[PDB]
Amino acid sequence: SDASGGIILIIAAILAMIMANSGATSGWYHDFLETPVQLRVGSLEINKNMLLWINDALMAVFFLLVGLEVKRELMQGSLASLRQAAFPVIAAIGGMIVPTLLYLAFNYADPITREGWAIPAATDIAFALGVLALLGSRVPLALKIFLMALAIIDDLGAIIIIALFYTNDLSMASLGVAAVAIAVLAVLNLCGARRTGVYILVGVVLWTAVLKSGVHATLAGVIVGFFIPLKEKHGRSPAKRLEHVLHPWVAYLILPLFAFANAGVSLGGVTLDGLTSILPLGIIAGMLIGKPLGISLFCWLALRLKLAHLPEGTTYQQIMVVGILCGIGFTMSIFIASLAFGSVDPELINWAKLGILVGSISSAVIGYSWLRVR
Amino acid sequence: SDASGGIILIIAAILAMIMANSGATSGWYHDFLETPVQLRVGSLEINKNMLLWINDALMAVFFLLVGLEVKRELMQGSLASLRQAAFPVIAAIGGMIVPTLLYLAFNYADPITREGWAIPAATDIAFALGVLALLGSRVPLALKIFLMALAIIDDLGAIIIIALFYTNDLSMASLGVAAVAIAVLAVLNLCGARRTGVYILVGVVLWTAVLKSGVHATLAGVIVGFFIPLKEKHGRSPAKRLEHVLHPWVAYLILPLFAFANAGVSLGGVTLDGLTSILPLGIIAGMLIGKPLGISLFCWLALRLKLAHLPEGTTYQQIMVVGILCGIGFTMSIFIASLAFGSVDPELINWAKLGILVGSISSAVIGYSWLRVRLRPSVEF
Repeated sequence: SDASGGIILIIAAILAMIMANSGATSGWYHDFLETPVQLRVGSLEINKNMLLWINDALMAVFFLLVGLEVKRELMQGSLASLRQAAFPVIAAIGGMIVPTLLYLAFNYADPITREGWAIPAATDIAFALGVLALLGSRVPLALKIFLMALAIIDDLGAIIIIALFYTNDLSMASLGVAAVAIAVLAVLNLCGARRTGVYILVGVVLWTAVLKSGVHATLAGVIVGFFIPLKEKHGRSPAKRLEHVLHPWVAYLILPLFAFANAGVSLGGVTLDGLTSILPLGIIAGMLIGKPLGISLFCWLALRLKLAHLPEGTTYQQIMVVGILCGIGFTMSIFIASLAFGSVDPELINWAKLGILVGSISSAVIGYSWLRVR
Repeated sequence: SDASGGIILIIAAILAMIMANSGATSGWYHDFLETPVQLRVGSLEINKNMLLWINDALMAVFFLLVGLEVKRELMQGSLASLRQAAFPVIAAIGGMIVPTLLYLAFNYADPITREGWAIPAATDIAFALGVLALLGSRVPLALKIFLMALAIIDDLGAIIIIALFYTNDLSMASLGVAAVAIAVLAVLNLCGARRTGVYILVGVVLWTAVLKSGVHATLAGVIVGFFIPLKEKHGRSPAKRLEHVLHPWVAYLILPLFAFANAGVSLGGVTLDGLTSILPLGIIAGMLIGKPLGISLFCWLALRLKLAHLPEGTTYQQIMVVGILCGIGFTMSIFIASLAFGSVDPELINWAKLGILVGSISSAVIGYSWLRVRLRPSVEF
């Protein structure tokens, strides 16, 4: 059903552009998005934008799904054996190094915009598999597995690194409750409980605990995902089931809603044709050249260094085209930018949005054409 | 599994007495329970206690289940055919008039305390089916059906009436969003979507909408339940499945938690032996005498007026004892009181807590004893 998810996501995003551009609505849009939301429990005060609660919740859910999927892969999929997994793993850590270094060389010594290094290293899984299904039955399953693997390794990678990078903000209290929640998840797993709702509840406790950090509130859902039992011991599996239940939500609701909230950027406000500012052009360079070159190069080096490829997908032609398709960070990149530029500046977020819009919509159209003939 | 639900409920409530009495903890308990919680969306300012967000959530869920159940009954159970349902229904509207009138005649003309009329008219379904399950295989299923139907008709009844009674507080915006949400549930049913999470979501939107009224945020879950598709048309059913998923939660988590939060009352603070104040004794009389007499009398009158009884349960002996067992309002009576007195007084709530604690723990024990000697004994050899 990843065909309809793509079109509903693109309808949502385009509708968001229309929302944030046309004058009659583009005021309501922003006054809604930038509206202060704050909760007070006695002396406890948490305050964020509408956009920050929306983002933290939606990405919590999304990365709950990603957690489930990456576990499934790590134990029962393309990421289980050290043999099969080598090719996507190498293709990923090479598909992040090149985009980052091509954006950092393009962003030499700017302590503000340095921090957005993990922006080109994103890949909107939904939009990648969204354009990949537009080709239809001509598309092999090794390809869809490979791409859906790359997206996750890279995105979870970026989230993890950025999580380890900004720690200056988390209180000892929140860290304590976080630790005890994660502990409860662990003990609950090793004592083996089928009932998945409990894992979700404890999970929400963890989320609430680490709420003052978008990357940690996101990483919460991943922790929860990792800690839901997989084994078919029950006769049925709870993680597989929950993933199955999630997939249509996060595809028809969560992602299109996030896109509707975070992909809107004003062009009717300002569109200076000089998209050469180090964020737009550094990002575009990091995505349109960084992704395919990284993937392809590290795949040459992969093949040389004894490590073979994923069966019946032409390694020279199709793999590199997928490498281009990874150059559409669309939604995921928007989030990363909304993590690296949310606290620093309202206008760096928008030029990043523009830069990744250009870098995404182009690489999806460009990547499409080189693939419709293969 | 209502045998372990009962004991976990009583362990919860007893632990709540312990919590609310011993000096070393009963302060933390109250500063936790009365802690202000408020949410601000630009100009939107919504504030309650800990206890009110807790109560509204828990009762929303509980009555989501109750809604599902009362629907299933209303179309496929003992409330479906106008024939069968006659006996429980008649047994109910009398088991509510008598408690109320026994409490209002005992609370004549005190505008503060009048409003707590529907307090004896409650029955803690979990506690009743809890004590009833202590008697074991001696207990016929017609009896548990009967009681679980009585509790529901009386409680949903009181919640409906009380919902109609206080309307003064609802802003027009909240009612607008409410109505449009309800309408979404309707159209969603009539276009038939098996996916049940959607109904739940729109339900939450409705809940948030009417949140400034515990009775309406409670009745919201009942609306949601009433609007989830029932037919086995899918091959499977969404309502039955959901209800089945709820049954453990609402019995192991929701109810015991609610008890732990709302059943705690101080005795080591004050226990003036004169529980003769019109609330304690009014409620006591409304539950201990109002419930059994109402049920039994309306059942005499039911049997006379052509309307028979539910099969193989001794209508004279057991029905009336179930009538007493309806007289344990514990958890539900606490909620109704916490609705009728919360805004007006924090100490009328506590004397109601006392009065219904007395009225409950007495009729539970009294009702037990007249029932252990009306069941036929499972012999062993």
